[PDB]
Formats: sequence, C-alpha cells, structure tokens
Amino acid sequence: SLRSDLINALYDENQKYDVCGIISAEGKIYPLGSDTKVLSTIFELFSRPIINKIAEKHGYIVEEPQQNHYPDFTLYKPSEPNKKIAIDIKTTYTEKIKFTLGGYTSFIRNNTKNIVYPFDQYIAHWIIGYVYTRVKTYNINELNEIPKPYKGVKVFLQDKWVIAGDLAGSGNTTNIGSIHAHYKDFVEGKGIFDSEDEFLDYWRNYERTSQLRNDKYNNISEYRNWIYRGR
Amino acid sequence: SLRSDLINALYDEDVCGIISAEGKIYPLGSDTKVLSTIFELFSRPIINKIAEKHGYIVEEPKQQNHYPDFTLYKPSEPNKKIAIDIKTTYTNKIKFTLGGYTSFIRNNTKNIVYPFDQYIAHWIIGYVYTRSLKTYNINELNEIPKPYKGVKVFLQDKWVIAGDLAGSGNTTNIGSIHAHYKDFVEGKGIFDSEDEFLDYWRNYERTSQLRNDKYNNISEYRNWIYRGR
DNA sequence: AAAGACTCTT
DNA sequence: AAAGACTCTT
Repeated sequence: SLRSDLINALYDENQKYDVCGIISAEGKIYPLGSDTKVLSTIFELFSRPIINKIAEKHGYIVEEPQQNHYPDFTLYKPSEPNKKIAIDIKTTYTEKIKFTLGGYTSFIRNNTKNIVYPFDQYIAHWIIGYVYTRVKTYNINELNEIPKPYKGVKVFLQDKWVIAGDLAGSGNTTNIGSIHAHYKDFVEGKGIFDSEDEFLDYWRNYERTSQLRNDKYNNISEYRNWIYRGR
Repeated sequence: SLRSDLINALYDEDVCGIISAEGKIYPLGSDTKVLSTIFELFSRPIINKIAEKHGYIVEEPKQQNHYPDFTLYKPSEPNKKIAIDIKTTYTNKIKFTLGGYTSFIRNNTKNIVYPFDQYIAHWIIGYVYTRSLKTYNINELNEIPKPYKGVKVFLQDKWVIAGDLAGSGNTTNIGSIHAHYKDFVEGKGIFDSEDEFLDYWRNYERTSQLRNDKYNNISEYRNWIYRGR
C-alpha cells in the first residue's frame, strides 16, 4: 500500500543516508548546527522527494502549502478529491520522547482555519516522526569529514489520533501533546484514545488553561467520567 | 574593527539545497522556517572567521531557546560581550520581529546565555529575500531551482531599528520599524537612545486593553513619562 | 492593528 | 504539569 511503501522508503533512505550540510551553487558546503530548529528543517527537506516518488507510484498528486497552513503534504487521487491524506513531519530529540502534534484551536475546531483544504476532505492524518540523538566551510571532496550534530536517527509513520495524548504539548501555542513514551510505542501505536472520534472530541472540548480545566477535565480518565455523566 | 570587518565579509559572501554524505542533493523548500534556517547556517562560518581574526571567541547557546545566536568576547574582557542574532523576513517596506520583550530585557538571567548586563552590544544581522521534489547530483548544481530571487543583508544595532509596535502577539516580540532596506542600513529609527528603547519595552503591556490606559506608541509613551509614569 | 496561527524548558 | 520561552497572516 501507499503507507507500507512510504514507511519502507523512509526507513531505507534513513538507513543509507546522513545529511552533511547545505551546499552553494559554487560547491561550498556549510555544516549543520545543533538547534532542533535546524534539524526539523533538514528532515522535512530530506523527506520531500521520497514522499513524492512513492505517491506518484500510487497515482497520488502531492501539494505543499500558504504560510502557517497544515499539512506539510496533501495527497489525493484526481478522481477522489474528497479523500485526501495529510502528512506532517514532526521532530524531537533524545528514553521516553514526546512530540507536539499541532494546534488544537485551528482546523480541528474550524473546518477551514489554517489548513490547505477543508478538514472534512481529509480521510487520514499521518505523522512522520523523526527522533535524533543530539551530539569551517567544506569542499565536495570533504563530505565524509564534515561533523554532524546528531546520531541515531529513527523514523516512524503513524496516525495522528493514534499517538495523540491527553496533555497539551505547548501552553501559549495551544498544541496537542503526543503520548510520552518510547519510540517502539509510536511504531506499534500504543496510544490512549480508542477511536479517532474520541480523540477529536477530547481535543475539541479541551480548555486552554488548567483553571478552566479544573471544572471540566484534565486527562482521559476525567474526560470519560465527564462523558459518562452527561458532559 | 570587528564590526566593519564583519559587515564587509557579510556583503562579500547562493545556497541551493542540503547535501548528504553520499553526495545526493535535496532542493530547498518554500517554507518560512526553511530560509531562516539556511541564512543562520550560512552566517556561522563568516562570523567565526572574523571573530577569530580579532581575538574573540564565539559561543552558541547549548540549551535551545536562549538568546543570542552568537556571543562574542575576549577572555580578558568578559563584561564587554557582544550579542549577534540573525533575523529573516521576505519581500515580493519590510519589517522584522526582534526578539521577546518579556524575557532577558526584563529579567537579567532569563533565556539568555550570559546575564544581560555583560553585553555591551546587541547586533542584528537581517536577511531579506524576495520570494522541486527531486534530488540532484553534484554535477547538476547549476540546474537546481532556488525558492528566492534575490537576497539583501545588513548588520545594525538592535535599538536603532526597533519600532514602537509589537512584532507578534502571543509570542510577545519587539517589532522593528516598518521601512525600506535602506533605512535599516542607515539606522533611521524612532528611539532617541538605547536607554529609551529599553525603557519603552520593559514597560510595554501585552494586550491593547492594558495598553490603552498607558501607551501604545512613542508619542503616548513620551506623554506617559511627562505624567510621571 | 492587534491577536493568534505555525518545539523546548523549567 | 502547566505555563511561557524561541516569523507570518487574518
């Protein structure tokens, strides 16, 4: 399937590749820095052509956002527009890890807010997650010598709702937080939500601050009880 | 000086993709986070070359989310550190986000590599740029499409280009003047001094509600001082 | 505008 | 944890 093929390609490319730095048209190479801000960018650029190849193979068109719009890549067959696939690349570093899974006050609450296509046209939302362990200009003949700012990159592909957690991933920027677990748990899909509907309902009614949440719910246990009693 | 040399190097120093150890090149994306990341990596070598030529050591933050991108200083003079931050924006009159107003400018030790008081200068290296799903090999360098048509750069003291309107809301950033590249280069700001720049931002209220009863721009701030703050 | 969209630390 | 640190658009 598109998913299995996508997973295998990312898994493969990541085994046989290491990004060294940026290159100028005159062939000078510039090394990478340690800021995850740098790596997120590097992993997004590194993923682009792979997603595109696998997609094209399966008859899917790919569209990128325009600024501030989810998702990184929108896939769909020309014949079935109403059945889009949204893929977003998330990065974190290292042990348990956690990801910020996007805002909970935009498209999940307002169909056309900050999203490339209306939210209801997407049938799937995948997360490609990259996990890396944190660790002069160069010429082409030196690519092997350039030091990298990371080690042991792991990648996984999973449904957003499946790895979504019950605690916010950011305060002021109101992001959904992922489960806090090991990489294996992400691959296996050992989350907390029972369905994508439960995921969407929980995050659609989550209050922005703990003060507001004290009266409603702060975690999945409390949410289910609140549901049991009539909301 | 270190400043004139840095400025000359910057003007002197076209990135077209990321390169793997195995020689495969991946093109640049249009994404905003992309170019700022690119311009910061491009600047590092320049900064380090010039600094070292002047006896300065360069340090980058170890913890993320700590200002500034580059801290320069001579081990002999530790209270004369210089801060350099790279800022990026695009064109198709520009404007920059110049950092937060609720962190280190209000709290000496907050989100900064060294206490605010040890820095005698805060420079901004501003990059302005006018805005392929395949890989390439080293031999095709000349054919890789770039996502920007031109780039301009400048070095200027932070206070000189600072404006009176916030650069962002929820992320409480200082807004720069809203002018042409030329003005930034020359330093055609609004604040009389760095001391006034600092006072305005240390007392700036977060929301328009809190602000309307105090000050929302330079004139209102000057009146607020007359009134006895 | 002014406010709120788009990974990490303490 | 929850809250608040780190360029663009509505």
